[PDB]
Amino acid sequence: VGMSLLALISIFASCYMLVAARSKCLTPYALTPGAAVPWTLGILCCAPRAHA
Amino acid sequence: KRERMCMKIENDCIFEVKHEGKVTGYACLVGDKVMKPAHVKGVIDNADLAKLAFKKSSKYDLECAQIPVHMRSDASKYTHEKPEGHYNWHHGAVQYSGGRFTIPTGAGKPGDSGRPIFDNKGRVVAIVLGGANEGSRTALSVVTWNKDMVTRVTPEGSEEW
Amino acid sequence: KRERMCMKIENDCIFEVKHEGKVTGYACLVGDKVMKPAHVKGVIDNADLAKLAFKKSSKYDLECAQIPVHMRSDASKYTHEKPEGHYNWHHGAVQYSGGRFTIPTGAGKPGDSGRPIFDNKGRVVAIVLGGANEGSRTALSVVTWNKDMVTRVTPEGSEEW
Amino acid sequence: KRERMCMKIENDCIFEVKHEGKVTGYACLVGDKVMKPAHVKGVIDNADLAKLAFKKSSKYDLECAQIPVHMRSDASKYTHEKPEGHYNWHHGAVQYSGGRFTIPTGAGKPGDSGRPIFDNKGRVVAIVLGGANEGSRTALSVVTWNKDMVTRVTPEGSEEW
Amino acid sequence: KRERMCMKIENDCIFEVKHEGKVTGYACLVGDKVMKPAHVKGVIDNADLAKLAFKKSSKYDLECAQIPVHMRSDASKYTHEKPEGHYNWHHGAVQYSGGRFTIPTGAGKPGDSGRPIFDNKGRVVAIVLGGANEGSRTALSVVTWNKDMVTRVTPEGSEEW
Amino acid sequence: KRERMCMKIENDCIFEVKHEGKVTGYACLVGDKVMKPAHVKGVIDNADLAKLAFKKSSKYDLECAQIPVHMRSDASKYTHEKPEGHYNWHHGAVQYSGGRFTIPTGAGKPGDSGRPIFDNKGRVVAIVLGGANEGSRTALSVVTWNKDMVTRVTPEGSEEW
Amino acid sequence: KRERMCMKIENDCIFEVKHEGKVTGYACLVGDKVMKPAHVKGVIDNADLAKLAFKKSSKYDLECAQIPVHMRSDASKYTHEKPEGHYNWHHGAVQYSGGRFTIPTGAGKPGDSGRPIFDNKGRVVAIVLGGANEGSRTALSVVTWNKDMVTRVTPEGSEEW
Repeated sequence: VGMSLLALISIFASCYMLVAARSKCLTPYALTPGAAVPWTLGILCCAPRAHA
Repeated sequence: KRERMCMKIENDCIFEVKHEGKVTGYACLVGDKVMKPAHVKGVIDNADLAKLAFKKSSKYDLECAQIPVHMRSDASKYTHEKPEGHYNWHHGAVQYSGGRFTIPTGAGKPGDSGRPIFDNKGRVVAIVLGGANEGSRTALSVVTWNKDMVTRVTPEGSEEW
Repeated sequence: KRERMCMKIENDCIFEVKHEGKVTGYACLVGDKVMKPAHVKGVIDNADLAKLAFKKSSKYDLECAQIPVHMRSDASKYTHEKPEGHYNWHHGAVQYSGGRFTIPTGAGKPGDSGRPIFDNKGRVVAIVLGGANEGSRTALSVVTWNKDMVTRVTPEGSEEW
Repeated sequence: KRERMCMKIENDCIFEVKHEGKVTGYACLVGDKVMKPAHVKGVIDNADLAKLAFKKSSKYDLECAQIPVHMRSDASKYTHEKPEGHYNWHHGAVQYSGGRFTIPTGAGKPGDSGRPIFDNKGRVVAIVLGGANEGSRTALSVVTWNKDMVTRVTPEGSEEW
Repeated sequence: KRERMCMKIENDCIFEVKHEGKVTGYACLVGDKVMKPAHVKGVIDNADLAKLAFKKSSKYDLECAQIPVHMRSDASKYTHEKPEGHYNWHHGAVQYSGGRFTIPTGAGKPGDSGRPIFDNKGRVVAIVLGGANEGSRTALSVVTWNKDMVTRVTPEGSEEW
Repeated sequence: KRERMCMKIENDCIFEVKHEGKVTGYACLVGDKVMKPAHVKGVIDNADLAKLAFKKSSKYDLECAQIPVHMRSDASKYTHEKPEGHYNWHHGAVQYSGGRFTIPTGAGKPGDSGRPIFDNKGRVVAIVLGGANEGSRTALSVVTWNKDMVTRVTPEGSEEW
Repeated sequence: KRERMCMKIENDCIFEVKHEGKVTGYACLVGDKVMKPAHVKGVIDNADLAKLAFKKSSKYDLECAQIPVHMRSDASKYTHEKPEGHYNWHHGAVQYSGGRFTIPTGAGKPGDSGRPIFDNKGRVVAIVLGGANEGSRTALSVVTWNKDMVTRVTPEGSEEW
């Protein structure tokens, strides 16, 4: 139980930190009337699938 | 002409924010996105505009939203070009020198944050955040725009109005 | 002058498309290709045009075909520059601002799709597909051309005509 | 015109330095940095300036400090351009020839070190450190700015005023 | 003139109290305290004044509160001395004789509690609570200011307004 | 007339007090005692007054000293009567209402502490310590004389100038 | 004339109803009973009316309540005879033709349910409920009165306003 609990904590921390890095990289493009830069769009998926 | 047209823009494109019945800040409609400084807290004085979900950026002190379709046409128009010269503001004229915005009078007040600086043709260039009392003058901590990136300029000693 | 040339070129380069006997769409002739929106249903009001093989595309919503030789003299002229300014339309003048086409009236109606948008000089730029209820205006969802690529621009909330 | 603007700018951008009660030099507010020659001894005639911590450099004969926030509005504007021609000075007109600044008269006297040399438009280009008795003229040993670096010019025979 | 200052002070220092959507009382500002009659029930129509802590007294039929900092400049001024003569009122003129306030008009109606009776200089002297109709005159049951004590006078037959 | 006499008395009976060479307070001569607010620190600009021993009280926030004999002709006249009305101050007129000193202007700035408030005949009544922003007016936290006692009145929310 | 006392009776006998703060319907004071359409939702802008208990009937699409005693003088007068001809209404003149009430123009818009129909003398004849696009005109689905029983007439294809 201890090992399983620690593994789950570690995997959740890694996933949350990945999503946070995504958001902090892609947030400045929500503050300009600018494009999404398809190169970065492909690697870092965004909630807008088609619009903007 | 210019003053009247800018006042028309402001009436159709600026909304107050209420907190505890007192005015706190203003939100402007630029391009296609509702703009509002993050440090200003309250609710936008509009039923339609309150229900929108805002995206935060505490590093840029800015909260943005995608405007709904039926206020899309009542919004100003934007640009990114900042040549040297003079520009407008709801409290007079503003001076752009050395990458800095200066107020002639020190007429800034608390609760004045978030009112845009206009261009000569009526375009929006920047969003005022705060003022640093520069002796007789007043430098502006303002949110300027690059070609595609928001950049925040903050002189020493600015206070969040 | 400009209105007269626009209406004459429309008259000789636009054909009606009717279904159950009522007019439903407008199929225009441009360059060297008969083009019409794919979402409209019916037949083109010309025996010669009705018998061609139309290439489909649902992503561009555009049906195209190669025109017969003896219709070449009544072909419009094409272009790909879109500088800021004003352009023509059967229902008035259309505004270009930030890559969007805007109709002042908000009087675009269903069944109007397929009408070309003309340049000042008599060349075409795009073909209207639908409109979005833009407050006092309507934003045009239109199909344009880049240097060699077809592009479809559909502002959010648009409804087909 | 030019002389009145120069006098006002100097009264707002130069402070005397007195030791044993007698003045010996002038500290100028250029850009955003208090600059005074290092060789002069005494105190600045101002509490805020006199309290400040000064960064020293003996090779440039210069002390600098970053000006406080409440005086940046009273600071001259600088530049790094040196076209050939004439320039202003509190003691008259200076002649720029062969990369050197020349005094038409030999009117420099000890205790006038640290007084800036002005441009046509009111910008500051150099700072006077000393003079050399060159015939009927006087060669000025000064401190300029390049695009980013400070350089020093000291013709032989110069004396620290 | 006396009318105009009385009305101005009334407009700056009277706030309606409405319960169940209908008006029932008035709360006035005197000195640096807010008064309200206690036989009336409702909520004062102001965000600041609704949430303030109120101290009650049914023996004196009165609730009080301490007013905030920003609103102290919008309050009347008090006085305790009550010489014989005439005094003002929102509904006309009142008389003081023999330790009672008499209404010449008999104009008292339910809901009339809570307007101050003014002095000849516009100063607050008392706050009306109820009336007793004695023939042509209406004797006022009113709460007043002594030098330090608050006293209430109630003639026989008064009814709460 | 009145203001000229006030300016004369001020010139005769105010000594400025600086700390690191910057004006911070004012020490006035009343009756036969020199008094100064305590929250302001510095030295009185007088050799004779520099050596005099001050008795201090931070509860009353004030320090005084017995004046030198030869300057007893250089002092105002005091009075304890404070009738309702208007009084003089170095920046205009002040209002005495309800036991409070109100500044009509809200023009008070830091460093104004120690400036006396004059009677109509030129007598000194009280000494300004601080100001509280009471909306459009400003309440004055001030030191007044009773017949025998010295008392201090300080509105809530004031700040030490 | 007719329109003038019609509008006076309108101001005395129609109250707006709001949901989400925006109006969607109206209530009328007829005879001795308040009546409002059932399908419209909201709250009446009056405390007395809001507190009453409404008898409901979905078959007739109507709810009613007994008016307060103090409002009994502010109610229009009704009738049961429906002579052929024309009648007045808030957006012009209506005509009664063959047992059907129709508007000349089809200018009625949703949210207008509850606006009463007056007679030549001003007597109340019927209450609007919905409209049916019948060609160039629009038939009115309304609530009438017989000698004793209410009847509802609804043209096929009508939509509730």
